[PDB]
Amino acid sequence: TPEVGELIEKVRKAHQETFPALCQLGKYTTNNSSEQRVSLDIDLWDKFSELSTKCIIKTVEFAKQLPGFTTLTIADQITLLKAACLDILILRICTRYTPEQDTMTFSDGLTLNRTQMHNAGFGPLTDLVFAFANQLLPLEMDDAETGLLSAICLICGDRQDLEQPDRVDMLQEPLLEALKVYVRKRRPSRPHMFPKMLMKITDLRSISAKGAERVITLKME
Amino acid sequence: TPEVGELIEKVRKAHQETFPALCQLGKYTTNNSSEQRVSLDIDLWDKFSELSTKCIIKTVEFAKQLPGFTTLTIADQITLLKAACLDILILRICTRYTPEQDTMTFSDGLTLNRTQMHNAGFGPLTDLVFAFANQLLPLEMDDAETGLLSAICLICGDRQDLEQPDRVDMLQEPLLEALKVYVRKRRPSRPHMFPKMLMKITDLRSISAKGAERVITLKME
Amino acid sequence: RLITLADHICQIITQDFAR
Amino acid sequence: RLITLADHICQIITQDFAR
Ligand SMILES: CC1(C)CC=C(C#Cc2ccccc2)c2cc(/C=C/c3ccc(C(=O)O)cc3)ccc21
Ligand SMILES: CC1(C)CC=C(C#Cc2ccccc2)c2cc(/C=C/c3ccc(C(=O)O)cc3)ccc21
Repeated sequence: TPEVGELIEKVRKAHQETFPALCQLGKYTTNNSSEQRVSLDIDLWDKFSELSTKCIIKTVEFAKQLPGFTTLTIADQITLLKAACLDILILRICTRYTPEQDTMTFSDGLTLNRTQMHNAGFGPLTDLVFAFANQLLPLEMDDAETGLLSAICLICGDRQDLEQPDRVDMLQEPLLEALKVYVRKRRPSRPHMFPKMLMKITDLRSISAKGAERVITLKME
Repeated sequence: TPEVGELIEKVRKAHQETFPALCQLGKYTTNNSSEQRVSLDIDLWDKFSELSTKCIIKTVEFAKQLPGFTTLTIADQITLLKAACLDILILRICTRYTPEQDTMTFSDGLTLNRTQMHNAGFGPLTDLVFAFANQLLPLEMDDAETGLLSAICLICGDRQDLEQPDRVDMLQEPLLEALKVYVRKRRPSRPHMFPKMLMKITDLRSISAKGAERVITLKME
Repeated sequence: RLITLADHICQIITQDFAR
Repeated sequence: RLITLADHICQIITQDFAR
Protein backbone atom coordinates (compact mmCIF):
# COMPACT_ATOMS: atom_id res chain seq x y z
CA THR A 1 0.00 0.00 0.00
CA PRO A 2 2.82 2.53 0.54
CA GLU A 3 4.32 1.45 -2.82
CA VAL A 4 0.79 1.05 -4.26
CA GLY A 5 -0.18 4.48 -2.91
CA GLU A 6 2.85 6.06 -4.60
CA LEU A 7 2.17 4.27 -7.92
CA ILE A 8 -1.42 5.57 -7.98
CA GLU A 9 -0.07 9.05 -7.24
CA LYS A 10 2.49 8.88 -10.07
CA VAL A 11 -0.15 7.68 -12.59
CA ARG A 12 -2.89 10.13 -11.51
CA LYS A 13 -0.36 12.97 -11.84
CA ALA A 14 0.92 11.68 -15.22
CA HIS A 15 -2.66 11.73 -16.53
CA GLN A 16 -3.54 15.15 -15.05
CA GLU A 17 -0.43 16.93 -16.35
CA THR A 18 -1.06 15.63 -19.90
CA PHE A 19 -4.87 15.95 -20.04
CA PRO A 20 -6.76 18.95 -18.61
CA ALA A 21 -9.99 18.37 -16.68
CA LEU A 22 -13.17 19.63 -18.32
CA CYS A 23 -13.63 22.05 -15.38
CA GLN A 24 -10.10 23.49 -15.97
CA LEU A 25 -10.93 24.50 -19.55
CA GLY A 26 -12.73 27.45 -21.14
CA LYS A 27 -15.45 25.75 -23.19
CA TYR A 28 -16.25 27.50 -26.46
CA THR A 29 -18.62 26.48 -29.29
CA THR A 30 -19.09 27.16 -33.01
CA ASN A 31 -21.98 27.17 -35.51
CA ASN A 32 -19.65 25.76 -38.21
CA SER A 33 -21.08 22.62 -39.91
CA SER A 34 -23.85 21.97 -37.40
CA GLU A 35 -26.75 21.84 -39.92
CA GLN A 36 -26.31 18.28 -41.24
CA ARG A 37 -23.96 15.34 -41.43
CA VAL A 38 -21.53 15.48 -44.34
CA SER A 39 -18.58 13.32 -45.28
CA LEU A 40 -16.07 15.92 -44.00
CA ASP A 41 -15.88 19.61 -43.15
CA ILE A 42 -12.42 20.91 -44.03
CA ASP A 43 -12.24 23.55 -41.27
CA LEU A 44 -13.35 21.09 -38.54
CA TRP A 45 -11.03 18.40 -39.95
CA ASP A 46 -8.13 20.87 -39.90
CA LYS A 47 -8.78 21.67 -36.18
CA PHE A 48 -9.52 18.01 -35.32
CA SER A 49 -6.24 16.84 -36.98
CA GLU A 50 -4.31 19.54 -35.14
CA LEU A 51 -5.84 18.70 -31.76
CA SER A 52 -5.51 14.91 -32.32
CA THR A 53 -1.80 15.24 -33.20
CA LYS A 54 -1.24 17.33 -30.05
CA CYS A 55 -3.03 14.69 -27.98
CA ILE A 56 -0.89 11.90 -29.44
CA ILE A 57 2.20 13.88 -28.29
CA LYS A 58 0.60 14.40 -24.86
CA THR A 59 -0.09 10.63 -24.63
CA VAL A 60 3.57 9.91 -25.47
CA GLU A 61 4.43 12.37 -22.63
CA PHE A 62 1.97 10.52 -20.34
CA ALA A 63 3.70 7.20 -21.14
CA LYS A 64 7.16 8.60 -20.30
CA GLN A 65 5.85 9.58 -16.85
CA LEU A 66 4.79 5.98 -16.11
CA PRO A 67 7.29 4.19 -13.82
CA GLY A 68 9.61 1.92 -15.82
CA PHE A 69 8.31 2.86 -19.30
CA THR A 70 11.50 4.65 -20.40
CA THR A 71 13.61 1.66 -19.21
CA LEU A 72 12.14 -0.41 -22.05
CA THR A 73 13.92 -0.33 -25.41
CA ILE A 74 12.95 2.56 -27.71
CA ALA A 75 11.64 -0.16 -30.09
CA ASP A 76 9.29 -1.52 -27.37
CA GLN A 77 8.22 1.97 -26.31
CA ILE A 78 7.20 2.83 -29.89
CA THR A 79 5.57 -0.63 -30.37
CA LEU A 80 3.37 -0.16 -27.26
CA LEU A 81 2.48 3.45 -28.18
CA LYS A 82 1.58 2.46 -31.80
CA ALA A 83 -0.72 -0.30 -30.50
CA ALA A 84 -2.53 1.74 -27.83
CA CYS A 85 -2.48 5.42 -28.83
CA LEU A 86 -5.82 5.51 -30.67
CA ASP A 87 -7.46 3.51 -27.85
CA ILE A 88 -6.19 6.17 -25.39
CA LEU A 89 -7.36 9.04 -27.67
CA ILE A 90 -10.86 7.50 -27.74
CA LEU A 91 -10.96 7.09 -23.95
CA ARG A 92 -9.65 10.66 -23.47
CA ILE A 93 -12.22 12.44 -25.68
CA CYS A 94 -15.04 10.29 -24.20
CA THR A 95 -14.10 11.46 -20.70
CA ARG A 96 -14.94 15.03 -21.95
CA TYR A 97 -18.50 14.10 -22.92
CA THR A 98 -21.30 16.32 -21.62
CA PRO A 99 -24.54 14.27 -21.80
CA GLU A 100 -26.93 17.26 -21.40
CA GLN A 101 -25.61 18.87 -24.60
CA ASP A 102 -24.39 15.70 -26.33
CA THR A 103 -20.97 17.37 -26.82
CA MET A 104 -17.30 16.49 -26.53
CA THR A 105 -14.61 19.00 -25.53
CA PHE A 106 -11.03 19.07 -26.81
CA SER A 107 -7.99 20.18 -24.78
CA ASP A 108 -8.25 23.82 -25.90
CA GLY A 109 -11.91 24.03 -24.79
CA LEU A 110 -13.38 23.54 -28.31
CA THR A 111 -16.81 22.00 -27.75
CA LEU A 112 -18.60 20.23 -30.60
CA ASN A 113 -21.99 18.49 -30.80
CA ARG A 114 -22.55 15.02 -32.35
CA THR A 115 -23.06 16.27 -35.91
CA GLN A 116 -19.93 18.47 -35.65
CA MET A 117 -17.90 15.54 -34.26
CA HIS A 118 -19.13 13.50 -37.26
CA ASN A 119 -18.00 16.25 -39.67
CA ALA A 120 -14.74 16.90 -37.74
CA GLY A 121 -13.55 13.32 -38.28
CA PHE A 122 -15.58 10.67 -36.42
CA GLY A 123 -17.54 9.97 -39.64
CA PRO A 124 -19.21 6.51 -39.75
CA LEU A 125 -17.88 5.68 -36.24
CA THR A 126 -19.63 8.69 -34.60
CA ASP A 127 -22.50 6.82 -32.90
CA LEU A 128 -20.14 4.05 -31.73
CA VAL A 129 -17.85 6.53 -29.99
CA PHE A 130 -20.80 8.39 -28.45
CA ALA A 131 -22.36 5.10 -27.22
CA PHE A 132 -19.02 4.31 -25.54
CA ALA A 133 -18.94 7.80 -23.95
CA ASN A 134 -22.45 7.25 -22.54
CA GLN A 135 -21.49 3.77 -21.21
CA LEU A 136 -18.60 5.35 -19.31
CA LEU A 137 -20.85 7.65 -17.28
CA PRO A 138 -22.25 5.05 -14.83
CA LEU A 139 -18.64 4.12 -13.95
CA GLU A 140 -18.00 7.64 -12.53
CA MET A 141 -14.25 7.40 -13.19
CA ASP A 142 -11.79 9.86 -11.66
CA ASP A 143 -8.32 10.97 -12.91
CA ALA A 144 -6.52 8.10 -11.12
CA GLU A 145 -8.81 5.45 -12.63
CA THR A 146 -8.70 6.98 -16.18
CA GLY A 147 -4.90 7.17 -15.90
CA LEU A 148 -4.51 3.65 -14.53
CA LEU A 149 -6.85 2.30 -17.21
CA SER A 150 -4.89 4.13 -19.95
CA ALA A 151 -1.68 2.77 -18.43
CA ILE A 152 -2.99 -0.83 -18.39
CA CYS A 153 -4.12 -0.52 -22.02
CA LEU A 154 -0.69 0.82 -23.05
CA ILE A 155 1.62 -1.43 -21.03
CA CYS A 156 0.55 -4.77 -22.52
CA GLY A 157 3.03 -7.66 -22.81
CA ASP A 158 0.98 -9.43 -25.51
CA ARG A 159 1.51 -6.80 -28.27
CA GLN A 160 3.07 -8.43 -31.32
CA ASP A 161 6.71 -7.53 -32.14
CA LEU A 162 7.87 -6.78 -28.56
CA GLU A 163 11.56 -7.41 -27.89
CA GLN A 164 11.12 -7.79 -24.12
CA PRO A 165 7.48 -8.90 -23.48
CA ASP A 166 8.39 -10.32 -20.02
CA ARG A 167 9.64 -6.89 -18.87
CA VAL A 168 6.40 -5.31 -20.15
CA ASP A 169 4.34 -7.93 -18.24
CA MET A 170 6.42 -7.05 -15.15
CA LEU A 171 5.43 -3.38 -15.52
CA GLN A 172 1.74 -4.16 -16.01
CA GLU A 173 1.43 -6.26 -12.81
CA PRO A 174 1.61 -3.33 -10.29
CA LEU A 175 -0.79 -1.21 -12.40
CA LEU A 176 -3.44 -3.95 -12.18
CA GLU A 177 -3.05 -4.26 -8.40
CA ALA A 178 -3.07 -0.47 -8.15
CA LEU A 179 -6.39 -0.15 -9.99
CA LYS A 180 -7.93 -3.15 -8.18
CA VAL A 181 -7.08 -1.75 -4.73
CA TYR A 182 -8.03 1.83 -5.63
CA VAL A 183 -11.44 0.93 -7.08
CA ARG A 184 -12.17 -1.32 -4.09
CA LYS A 185 -11.20 1.40 -1.57
CA ARG A 186 -13.04 4.12 -3.55
CA ARG A 187 -16.38 2.27 -3.72
CA PRO A 188 -16.47 -0.84 -1.47
CA SER A 189 -20.22 -1.25 -2.13
CA ARG A 190 -19.68 -2.05 -5.84
CA PRO A 191 -17.36 -5.13 -6.21
CA HIS A 192 -17.71 -5.70 -9.99
CA MET A 193 -16.50 -2.19 -10.84
CA PHE A 194 -12.88 -3.34 -11.32
CA PRO A 195 -13.64 -5.98 -14.03
CA LYS A 196 -16.27 -3.63 -15.59
CA MET A 197 -13.57 -0.97 -15.96
CA LEU A 198 -11.08 -3.44 -17.42
CA MET A 199 -13.58 -4.69 -19.98
CA LYS A 200 -13.94 -1.15 -21.38
CA ILE A 201 -10.50 -1.70 -22.97
CA THR A 202 -12.26 -4.32 -25.19
CA ASP A 203 -14.83 -1.70 -26.28
CA LEU A 204 -11.99 0.74 -27.03
CA ARG A 205 -10.38 -1.97 -29.16
CA SER A 206 -13.56 -2.56 -31.19
CA ILE A 207 -13.54 1.12 -32.21
CA SER A 208 -9.76 1.60 -32.65
CA ALA A 209 -9.49 -1.56 -34.81
CA LYS A 210 -12.01 -0.04 -37.27
CA GLY A 211 -10.50 3.48 -37.01
CA ALA A 212 -6.85 2.49 -37.58
CA GLU A 213 -7.52 1.06 -41.05
CA ARG A 214 -9.40 4.16 -42.33
CA VAL A 215 -7.65 5.99 -45.20
CA ILE A 216 -7.46 9.66 -44.16
CA THR A 217 -6.64 12.82 -46.15
CA LEU A 218 -3.89 15.25 -45.14
CA LYS A 219 -1.99 18.21 -46.62
CA MET A 220 1.20 17.53 -48.61
CA GLU A 221 4.11 19.10 -46.70
CA THR B 1 -24.47 34.94 -94.08
CA PRO B 2 -22.13 37.90 -93.33
CA GLU B 3 -24.17 38.70 -90.18
CA VAL B 4 -23.93 35.00 -89.32
CA GLY B 5 -20.19 34.89 -90.08
CA GLU B 6 -19.71 37.87 -87.73
CA LEU B 7 -21.65 36.15 -84.93
CA ILE B 8 -19.76 32.84 -85.23
CA GLU B 9 -16.45 34.76 -85.17
CA LYS B 10 -17.51 36.75 -82.08
CA VAL B 11 -18.66 33.61 -80.23
CA ARG B 12 -15.58 31.54 -81.20
CA LYS B 13 -13.35 34.37 -79.97
CA ALA B 14 -15.35 34.81 -76.74
CA HIS B 15 -14.83 31.10 -75.96
CA GLN B 16 -11.16 31.04 -76.99
CA GLU B 17 -10.19 34.10 -74.94
CA THR B 18 -11.85 32.63 -71.81
CA PHE B 19 -10.83 28.99 -72.21
CA PRO B 20 -7.39 27.80 -73.32
CA ALA B 21 -7.15 24.92 -75.79
CA LEU B 22 -5.57 21.74 -74.42
CA CYS B 23 -2.68 22.18 -76.92
CA GLN B 24 -1.99 25.70 -75.54
CA LEU B 25 -1.39 24.42 -72.01
CA GLY B 26 1.61 22.89 -70.27
CA LYS B 27 0.14 19.62 -68.96
CA TYR B 28 1.50 18.52 -65.58
CA THR B 29 0.43 15.58 -63.38
CA THR B 30 0.67 14.54 -59.72
CA ASN B 31 0.83 11.29 -57.72
CA ASN B 32 -1.37 12.81 -54.96
CA SER B 33 -4.44 10.72 -54.03
CA SER B 34 -4.15 8.41 -57.04
CA GLU B 35 -4.13 5.13 -55.03
CA GLN B 36 -7.87 4.77 -54.33
CA ARG B 37 -11.19 6.57 -54.24
CA VAL B 38 -11.97 8.42 -51.01
CA SER B 39 -14.78 10.82 -50.19
CA LEU B 40 -12.44 13.85 -50.48
CA ASP B 41 -8.77 14.74 -50.70
CA ILE B 42 -8.19 18.13 -49.07
CA ASP B 43 -5.22 19.10 -51.30
CA LEU B 44 -7.06 18.19 -54.54
CA TRP B 45 -10.32 19.82 -53.36
CA ASP B 46 -8.47 23.02 -52.49
CA LYS B 47 -7.01 23.13 -56.05
CA PHE B 48 -10.32 22.06 -57.66
CA SER B 49 -12.24 24.73 -55.72
CA GLU B 50 -9.71 27.37 -56.73
CA LEU B 51 -9.73 26.36 -60.40
CA SER B 52 -13.57 26.05 -60.56
CA THR B 53 -14.00 29.52 -59.02
CA LYS B 54 -11.67 30.94 -61.69
CA CYS B 55 -13.60 29.14 -64.44
CA ILE B 56 -16.87 30.57 -63.12
CA ILE B 57 -15.35 34.07 -63.46
CA LYS B 58 -14.03 33.22 -66.96
CA THR B 59 -17.54 31.97 -67.92
CA VAL B 60 -18.99 35.28 -66.66
CA GLU B 61 -16.37 37.04 -68.86
CA PHE B 62 -17.39 34.78 -71.77
CA ALA B 63 -21.05 35.83 -71.35
CA LYS B 64 -20.15 39.55 -71.40
CA GLN B 65 -18.49 39.03 -74.80
CA LEU B 66 -21.66 37.56 -76.34
CA PRO B 67 -23.51 40.14 -78.53
CA GLY B 68 -26.43 41.69 -76.62
CA PHE B 69 -25.79 39.94 -73.29
CA THR B 70 -24.84 43.12 -71.39
CA THR B 71 -27.97 44.90 -72.76
CA LEU B 72 -30.08 42.62 -70.58
CA THR B 73 -30.77 43.85 -67.05
CA ILE B 74 -28.14 42.90 -64.44
CA ALA B 75 -30.86 40.80 -62.74
CA ASP B 76 -31.44 38.83 -65.97
CA GLN B 77 -27.70 38.44 -66.55
CA ILE B 78 -27.24 36.99 -63.04
CA THR B 79 -30.36 34.80 -63.49
CA LEU B 80 -29.04 33.35 -66.77
CA LEU B 81 -25.53 32.80 -65.37
CA LYS B 82 -26.84 31.18 -62.13
CA ALA B 83 -28.87 28.72 -64.23
CA ALA B 84 -26.21 27.71 -66.79
CA CYS B 85 -22.79 28.19 -65.18
CA LEU B 86 -22.41 24.62 -63.85
CA ASP B 87 -23.62 23.21 -67.18
CA ILE B 88 -20.88 25.27 -68.91
CA LEU B 89 -18.24 24.12 -66.34
CA ILE B 90 -19.14 20.50 -67.09
CA LEU B 91 -18.92 20.97 -70.87
CA ARG B 92 -15.63 22.92 -70.51
CA ILE B 93 -13.79 20.30 -68.39
CA CYS B 94 -15.14 17.50 -70.63
CA THR B 95 -13.67 19.19 -73.74
CA ARG B 96 -10.25 18.70 -72.01
CA TYR B 97 -10.71 14.91 -71.68
CA THR B 98 -7.82 12.78 -72.97
CA PRO B 99 -9.20 9.29 -73.74
CA GLU B 100 -5.85 7.41 -73.80
CA GLN B 101 -4.92 8.42 -70.24
CA ASP B 102 -8.50 8.82 -68.99
CA THR B 103 -7.63 12.32 -67.70
CA MET B 104 -9.08 15.82 -67.57
CA THR B 105 -6.92 18.97 -67.77
CA PHE B 106 -7.68 22.27 -66.00
CA SER B 107 -6.84 25.75 -67.39
CA ASP B 108 -3.48 25.83 -65.58
CA GLY B 109 -2.46 22.48 -67.17
CA LEU B 110 -3.24 20.39 -64.06
CA THR B 111 -4.02 16.92 -65.43
CA LEU B 112 -5.83 14.41 -63.21
CA ASN B 113 -6.89 10.78 -63.78
CA ARG B 114 -10.40 9.42 -63.02
CA THR B 115 -9.64 8.49 -59.39
CA GLN B 116 -8.03 11.92 -58.84
CA MET B 117 -11.02 13.70 -60.38
CA HIS B 118 -13.24 11.68 -57.99
CA ASN B 119 -11.13 12.77 -55.02
CA ALA B 120 -10.83 16.38 -56.26
CA GLY B 121 -14.59 16.90 -56.17
CA PHE B 122 -16.49 14.87 -58.80
CA GLY B 123 -17.35 12.27 -56.09
CA PRO B 124 -20.41 10.08 -56.84
CA LEU B 125 -20.86 11.89 -60.18
CA THR B 126 -17.38 10.97 -61.50
CA ASP B 127 -18.46 8.18 -63.85
CA LEU B 128 -21.40 10.21 -65.18
CA VAL B 129 -19.17 13.16 -66.12
CA PHE B 130 -16.59 10.83 -67.72
CA ALA B 131 -19.36 9.04 -69.69
CA PHE B 132 -20.43 12.47 -70.99
CA ALA B 133 -16.81 13.36 -71.89
CA ASN B 134 -16.51 10.08 -73.84
CA GLN B 135 -19.87 10.74 -75.56
CA LEU B 136 -18.61 14.13 -76.78
CA LEU B 137 -15.69 12.55 -78.64
CA PRO B 138 -17.65 11.34 -81.73
CA LEU B 139 -19.04 14.87 -82.20
CA GLU B 140 -15.49 16.19 -82.90
CA MET B 141 -16.50 19.70 -81.75
CA ASP B 142 -14.30 22.74 -82.48
CA ASP B 143 -14.06 26.05 -80.52
CA ALA B 144 -16.85 27.81 -82.44
CA GLU B 145 -19.24 24.90 -81.84
CA THR B 146 -18.29 24.59 -78.13
CA GLY B 147 -18.73 28.37 -77.75
CA LEU B 148 -22.04 28.43 -79.61
CA LEU B 149 -23.40 25.47 -77.62
CA SER B 150 -22.32 27.23 -74.38
CA ALA B 151 -24.02 30.43 -75.57
CA ILE B 152 -27.24 28.56 -76.46
CA CYS B 153 -27.31 26.85 -73.05
CA LEU B 154 -26.80 30.22 -71.31
CA ILE B 155 -29.07 32.51 -73.33
CA CYS B 156 -32.31 30.67 -72.55
CA GLY B 157 -35.65 32.55 -72.48
CA ASP B 158 -37.37 29.81 -70.44
CA ARG B 159 -35.33 30.30 -67.22
CA GLN B 160 -37.41 30.99 -64.11
CA ASP B 161 -37.51 34.60 -62.89
CA LEU B 162 -36.45 36.43 -66.06
CA GLU B 163 -37.65 40.03 -66.17
CA GLN B 164 -37.42 40.24 -69.97
CA PRO B 165 -37.78 36.63 -71.29
CA ASP B 166 -38.76 37.95 -74.76
CA ARG B 167 -35.46 39.83 -75.12
CA VAL B 168 -33.53 36.69 -74.10
CA ASP B 169 -35.39 34.62 -76.76
CA MET B 170 -34.44 37.29 -79.34
CA LEU B 171 -30.74 36.87 -78.51
CA GLN B 172 -30.90 33.06 -78.68
CA GLU B 173 -32.47 32.91 -82.16
CA PRO B 174 -29.31 34.02 -84.08
CA LEU B 175 -27.10 31.68 -82.02
CA LEU B 176 -29.26 28.70 -83.07
CA GLU B 177 -29.10 29.78 -86.73
CA ALA B 178 -25.36 30.33 -86.35
CA LEU B 179 -24.73 26.82 -84.98
CA LYS B 180 -27.07 25.18 -87.53
CA VAL B 181 -25.36 26.84 -90.51
CA TYR B 182 -21.83 26.31 -89.17
CA VAL B 183 -22.33 22.61 -88.39
CA ARG B 184 -23.91 22.05 -91.82
CA LYS B 185 -21.05 23.83 -93.63
CA ARG B 186 -18.39 22.00 -91.55
CA ARG B 187 -19.76 18.49 -92.09
CA PRO B 188 -22.24 18.37 -95.02
CA SER B 189 -21.96 14.55 -94.86
CA ARG B 190 -23.37 14.23 -91.30
CA PRO B 191 -26.89 15.80 -91.32
CA HIS B 192 -28.03 14.96 -87.76
CA MET B 193 -25.00 16.59 -86.12
CA PHE B 194 -26.86 19.81 -85.21
CA PRO B 195 -29.70 18.17 -83.18
CA LYS B 196 -27.20 15.67 -81.67
CA MET B 197 -25.10 18.59 -80.40
CA LEU B 198 -28.13 20.45 -79.06
CA MET B 199 -29.35 17.41 -77.17
CA LYS B 200 -26.03 17.33 -75.25
CA ILE B 201 -27.44 20.26 -73.23
CA THR B 202 -30.01 17.79 -71.84
CA ASP B 203 -27.16 15.52 -70.69
CA LEU B 204 -25.39 18.51 -69.07
CA ARG B 205 -28.61 19.26 -67.21
CA SER B 206 -28.95 15.69 -65.87
CA ILE B 207 -25.51 16.11 -64.26
CA SER B 208 -25.80 19.77 -63.13
CA ALA B 209 -29.22 19.19 -61.53
CA LYS B 210 -27.63 16.55 -59.23
CA GLY B 211 -24.44 18.62 -58.71
CA ALA B 212 -26.20 21.90 -57.78
CA GLU B 213 -28.00 20.27 -54.81
CA ARG B 214 -24.78 18.91 -53.23
CA VAL B 215 -23.79 20.32 -49.84
CA ILE B 216 -20.10 21.25 -50.18
CA THR B 217 -17.50 22.21 -47.55
CA LEU B 218 -15.41 25.40 -47.69
CA LYS B 219 -12.98 27.42 -45.53
CA MET B 220 -14.47 30.27 -43.49
CA GLU B 221 -14.01 32.56 -45.11
CA ARG C 1 -18.58 25.71 -43.42
CA LEU C 2 -21.35 24.07 -45.42
CA ILE C 3 -23.18 25.51 -48.41
CA THR C 4 -25.05 24.02 -51.36
CA LEU C 5 -23.10 24.21 -54.61
CA ALA C 6 -25.94 26.22 -56.18
CA ASP C 7 -25.78 28.87 -53.40
CA HIS C 8 -21.98 29.09 -53.65
CA ILE C 9 -22.14 29.52 -57.48
CA CYS C 10 -24.81 32.23 -56.98
CA GLN C 11 -22.52 33.99 -54.47
CA ILE C 12 -19.49 33.99 -56.80
CA ILE C 13 -21.53 35.42 -59.71
CA THR C 14 -23.42 38.04 -57.65
CA GLN C 15 -20.16 39.31 -56.10
CA ASP C 16 -18.56 39.55 -59.56
CA PHE C 17 -21.32 41.94 -60.76
CA ALA C 18 -20.97 44.11 -57.63
CA ARG C 19 -19.90 47.72 -58.25
CA ARG D 1 -2.37 13.02 -49.73
CA LEU D 2 -3.77 9.69 -48.53
CA ILE D 3 -2.52 7.60 -45.61
CA THR D 4 -4.05 5.01 -43.28
CA LEU D 5 -4.71 6.38 -39.82
CA ALA D 6 -2.48 3.65 -38.34
CA ASP D 7 0.49 4.71 -40.55
CA HIS D 8 -0.05 8.38 -39.70
CA ILE D 9 -0.12 7.67 -35.91
CA CYS D 10 3.01 5.53 -36.31
CA GLN D 11 4.74 8.46 -38.10
CA ILE D 12 3.86 11.01 -35.38
CA ILE D 13 5.15 8.70 -32.62
CA THR D 14 8.34 7.66 -34.47
CA GLN D 15 9.23 11.29 -35.24
CA ASP D 16 8.68 12.26 -31.59
CA PHE D 17 11.31 9.73 -30.40
CA ALA D 18 13.80 10.82 -33.10
CA ARG D 19 17.16 12.14 -31.83
C1 LIG E 1 -11.28 6.36 -34.46
C2 LIG E 1 -11.76 7.78 -34.75
C3 LIG E 1 -13.29 7.77 -34.81
C4 LIG E 1 -11.18 7.99 -36.07
C5 LIG E 1 -10.13 8.87 -36.33
C6 LIG E 1 -9.59 9.67 -35.33
C7 LIG E 1 -8.59 10.44 -35.64
C8 LIG E 1 -7.57 11.02 -35.84
C9 LIG E 1 -6.46 11.63 -36.10
C10 LIG E 1 -6.40 12.58 -37.13
C11 LIG E 1 -5.20 13.25 -37.41
C12 LIG E 1 -4.06 12.99 -36.65
C13 LIG E 1 -4.11 12.03 -35.63
C14 LIG E 1 -5.31 11.35 -35.36
C15 LIG E 1 -10.15 9.57 -33.95
C16 LIG E 1 -9.64 10.37 -32.93
C17 LIG E 1 -10.16 10.26 -31.64
C18 LIG E 1 -9.73 11.12 -30.50
C19 LIG E 1 -9.10 12.27 -30.75
C20 LIG E 1 -8.75 13.25 -29.69
C21 LIG E 1 -8.46 14.54 -30.14
C22 LIG E 1 -8.16 15.57 -29.25
C23 LIG E 1 -8.20 15.33 -27.88
C24 LIG E 1 -7.92 16.49 -26.96
O1 LIG E 1 -7.67 17.63 -27.42
O2 LIG E 1 -8.01 16.32 -25.74
C25 LIG E 1 -8.53 14.04 -27.41
C26 LIG E 1 -8.81 13.00 -28.32
C27 LIG E 1 -11.21 9.39 -31.40
C28 LIG E 1 -11.72 8.60 -32.41
C29 LIG E 1 -11.21 8.68 -33.71
C1 LIG F 1 -21.17 18.71 -60.88
C2 LIG F 1 -19.75 18.41 -60.42
C3 LIG F 1 -19.47 16.93 -60.65
C4 LIG F 1 -19.87 18.73 -59.00
C5 LIG F 1 -19.24 19.82 -58.40
C6 LIG F 1 -18.41 20.66 -59.11
C7 LIG F 1 -17.89 21.66 -58.49
C8 LIG F 1 -17.56 22.73 -58.04
C9 LIG F 1 -17.16 23.84 -57.51
C10 LIG F 1 -16.41 23.83 -56.33
C11 LIG F 1 -15.98 25.04 -55.76
C12 LIG F 1 -16.29 26.26 -56.37
C13 LIG F 1 -17.05 26.27 -57.54
C14 LIG F 1 -17.49 25.06 -58.10
C15 LIG F 1 -18.17 20.39 -60.56
C16 LIG F 1 -17.31 21.21 -61.31
C17 LIG F 1 -17.12 20.95 -62.67
C18 LIG F 1 -16.18 21.71 -63.54
C19 LIG F 1 -15.22 22.46 -63.01
C20 LIG F 1 -14.17 23.14 -63.82
C21 LIG F 1 -13.04 23.53 -63.12
C22 LIG F 1 -11.95 24.13 -63.75
C23 LIG F 1 -11.96 24.30 -65.13
C24 LIG F 1 -10.74 24.91 -65.76
O1 LIG F 1 -9.76 25.24 -65.05
O2 LIG F 1 -10.67 25.01 -66.99
C25 LIG F 1 -13.08 23.88 -65.86
C26 LIG F 1 -14.19 23.28 -65.21
C27 LIG F 1 -17.74 19.85 -63.25
C28 LIG F 1 -18.58 19.03 -62.51
C29 LIG F 1 -18.81 19.28 -61.16
